[PDB]
Amino acid sequence: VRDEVAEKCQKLFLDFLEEFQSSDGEIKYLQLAEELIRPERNTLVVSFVDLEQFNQQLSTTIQEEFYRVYPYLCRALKTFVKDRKEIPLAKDFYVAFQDLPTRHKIRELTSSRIGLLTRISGQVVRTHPVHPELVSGTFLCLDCQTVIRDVEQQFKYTQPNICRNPVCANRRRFLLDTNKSRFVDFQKVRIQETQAELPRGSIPRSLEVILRAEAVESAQAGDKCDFGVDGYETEGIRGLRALGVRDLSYRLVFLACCNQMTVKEWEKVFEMSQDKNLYHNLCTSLFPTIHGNDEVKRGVLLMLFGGVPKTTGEGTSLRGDINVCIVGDPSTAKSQFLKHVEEFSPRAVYTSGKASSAAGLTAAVVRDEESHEFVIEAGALMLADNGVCCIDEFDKMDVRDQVAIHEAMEQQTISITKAGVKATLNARTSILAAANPISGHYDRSKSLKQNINLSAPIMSRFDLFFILVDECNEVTDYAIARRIVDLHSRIEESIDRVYSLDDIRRYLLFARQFKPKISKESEDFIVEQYKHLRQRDGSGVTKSSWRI
Amino acid sequence: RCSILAAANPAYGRYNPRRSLEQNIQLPAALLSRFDLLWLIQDRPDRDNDLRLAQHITYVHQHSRQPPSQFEPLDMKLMRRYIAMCREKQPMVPESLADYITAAYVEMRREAWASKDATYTSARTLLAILRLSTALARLRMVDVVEKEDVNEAIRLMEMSKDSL
Amino acid sequence: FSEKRVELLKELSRKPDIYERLASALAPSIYEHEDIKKGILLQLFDPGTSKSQLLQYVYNLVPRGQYTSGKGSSAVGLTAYVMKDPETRQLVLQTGALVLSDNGICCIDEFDKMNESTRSVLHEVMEQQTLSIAKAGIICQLNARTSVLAAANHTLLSRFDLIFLLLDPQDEAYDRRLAHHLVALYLDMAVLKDYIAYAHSTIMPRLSEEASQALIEAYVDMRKIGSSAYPRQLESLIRLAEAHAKVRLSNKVEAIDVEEAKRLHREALKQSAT
Repeated sequence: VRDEVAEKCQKLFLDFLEEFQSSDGEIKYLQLAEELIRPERNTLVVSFVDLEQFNQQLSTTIQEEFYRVYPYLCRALKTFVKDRKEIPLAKDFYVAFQDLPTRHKIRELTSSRIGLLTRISGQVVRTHPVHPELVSGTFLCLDCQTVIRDVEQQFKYTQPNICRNPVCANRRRFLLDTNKSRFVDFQKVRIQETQAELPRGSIPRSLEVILRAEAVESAQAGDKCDFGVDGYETEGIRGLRALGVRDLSYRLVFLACCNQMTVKEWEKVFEMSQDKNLYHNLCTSLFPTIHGNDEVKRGVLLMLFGGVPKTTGEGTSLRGDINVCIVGDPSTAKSQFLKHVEEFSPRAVYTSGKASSAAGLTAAVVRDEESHEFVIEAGALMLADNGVCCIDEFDKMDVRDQVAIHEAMEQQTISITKAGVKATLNARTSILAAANPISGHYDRSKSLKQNINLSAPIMSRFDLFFILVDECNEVTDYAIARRIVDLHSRIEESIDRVYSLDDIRRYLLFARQFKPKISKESEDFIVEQYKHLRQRDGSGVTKSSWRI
Repeated sequence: RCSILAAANPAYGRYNPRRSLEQNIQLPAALLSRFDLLWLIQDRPDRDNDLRLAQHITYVHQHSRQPPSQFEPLDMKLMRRYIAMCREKQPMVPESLADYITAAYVEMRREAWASKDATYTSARTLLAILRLSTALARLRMVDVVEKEDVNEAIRLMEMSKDSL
Repeated sequence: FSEKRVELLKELSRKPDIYERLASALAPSIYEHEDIKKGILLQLFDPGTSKSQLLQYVYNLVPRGQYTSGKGSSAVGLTAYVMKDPETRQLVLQTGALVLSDNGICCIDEFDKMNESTRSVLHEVMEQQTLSIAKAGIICQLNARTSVLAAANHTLLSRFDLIFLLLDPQDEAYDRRLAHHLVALYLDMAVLKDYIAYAHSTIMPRLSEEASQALIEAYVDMRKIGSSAYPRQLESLIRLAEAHAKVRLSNKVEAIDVEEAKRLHREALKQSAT
């Protein structure tokens, strides 16, 4: 008995358009109408606490019958105007509810659970262009029968088998119901499960998620949203077709839509934040395998800290990423073990250098009726969003890597363009790289040309530079190996873990809406002093890179 | 469990005396090295031998005396059957004969390696030597003293040796 | 059964020549220059010169494994082997041999015979200590805690774990023993069946204190070069040390039978200078 529930849900939603809170009247309704119509943004939300207090069974009815409430809420909701005047002006739009408080893991979302909803969580993989593919319509000739208001619905073609006209293949026909049709869109997005919530050997299963036009690019792609009879014919008439069953029936079909608790957290975290000189503690703990080079380890440690200024005065895009150049080994017994240290950090994605399948940069049409080998994803940086970028085999920048990396460095996005695709992104994360020379730093007597063994357009944009001269000093090398073996002596020497050091990072999360408004008097004093810094460089100090 | 017989065409030209292997033939020698026996025939301008063929080519299907050594013509079916009874005998090879041949192998290795020419041998020769006695020692049904097999086994290698 | 295995270990105590007997009884089909046998032992717990046949021993003992080679096996043979099922018309995420090679011994032949364009996949694995998955939609890493053994001939020579050179001793008498060995040959079953499984069940080595300073003695002699400790072989050296713990049931490792591995690397290292 769908009719009574279909009517009463619409009734209990429509009478709810006026709030008892926020004064009284249509002021809030007017604000909602203004926010909906004038910018055409189509964003609305309903408080679930009030919904449950009014009729908690309502959330259950929608939960168990989204498939039933979608089509009726499509048309009847249009009645927010309460006037026939504005109903022809708007053609179509969609709004929904947000902040659903109950979620399930994607992998466990079994077909036995059709009708629920979950958060759109993961990374976009294998993006798809927008098309208004077949939704509903009719193939039959108008002279034989008229168009019916109940046909197809799903991707299957016409169900009725009356007027056996098109059964013969010796006839071409093109009468398309282009005047009256519901053609909009549906797109496949291969959302991948969150790796952090996933164990080591995962191989996630990507669902078949369908996103509406309003859902198209409504957020940053690749990220989580974290804010009688005739003819004497008897029964038994055969003639079924099996061509339309193996396509959709074999996949998952659903639709998608886009306080003491704070105080308790504030108490424990903020007080322990008051501890001074925590960074000094990190150097020994976070870098167990370093001897000397206190300035070298310092730059990396500071690189961990974030904070990038945005554009609020409507000016130019300030670059806020960090590009550090380290002078080190002659590329023999690589100190690249320091990369492994970077692995000890949560809430980040670990780039595996550059030796990979490299699905990007050779993107092609992804509609070969089942799939395409290459996907639309420049994971070379995109995957590294909101984490750390680690590039190994940096000597692999001959042709293909050179073009990609500079463009990413320059614009902080990738503009892949294959005559069918063109878009820009925002990849806000650090880039950590180190390049080794052929055999060492010897420009004192040898020409710098062809010596430094780097590429100009990439080395130039690097933020930091260092001078590291290695000498055969037996005094310090002797005790180097003592610390190395210490890593295996956890039994008698281990640093006790009293508190998590990761809380500091979540402090910067709130920093985005807060304004620091650093005083100008403290700022310029360094700037004026910086003049002396550049002048002494040209007086004959040892040269390593003419950037300054 | 069969026996693999291979015939190799020469690659777009005849063997080059000036060019040694691993340069004139593009396929790696290691792949061919796995083969136990390699045979190639160079068509030398030996005019005396060439004289024989023209006379020899006529005789086939020219007369009924095909086994010229006064062999009775016999039934063609029986020729195969004579072979079968020989296989059913199942004779025994001598085990002590191995040690005597072993002493011979010591000299054979040194001279083969010291040449440092295109032809070369290795431990794979050991397989061939034991395999040689398989047909040679069964034929001689003496079971008292075995001496000639050592030279007979060698003589098979001598033709294989320096075959180029 | 239980008491019978115990008497086996105690019996060796009376014999004073057990030092050479244990090595000589295990894998006797392996040729001279038994420094390889020690390397095989560590792994266990003219090409094809007893080398292709060498792969048979591992393959027979552990059935889980695959053979692969260069110029003869494509990239799909190890990974990215995605294909459709012809009966059901649906894509399959096939994997390959390297992926399933974790927790096992890896058998790769003709390691240097790979082209410079290829061989990319192993290069990360040997330098990332894991096996990463490069697929359509899925990028992840499968643990690759195994070792690589072979023999072969831009500053990337460091990738190889081990490099060996085979020299001709110009000795025929070495060959003689193998020749007699085949004719001459023509309790061990119980060792292979239960001893291997039972020991692996709960026995777990621990790093003792006595072996700590032993590694220090390695780089001290190495200080003469360039006038060491920065090579990661030191970290590799202690990794292999766990083998000595299995032998003689001693949980401590000394300089004996450990410094010998240094000479094996020194022989291959010295020929590179002139």
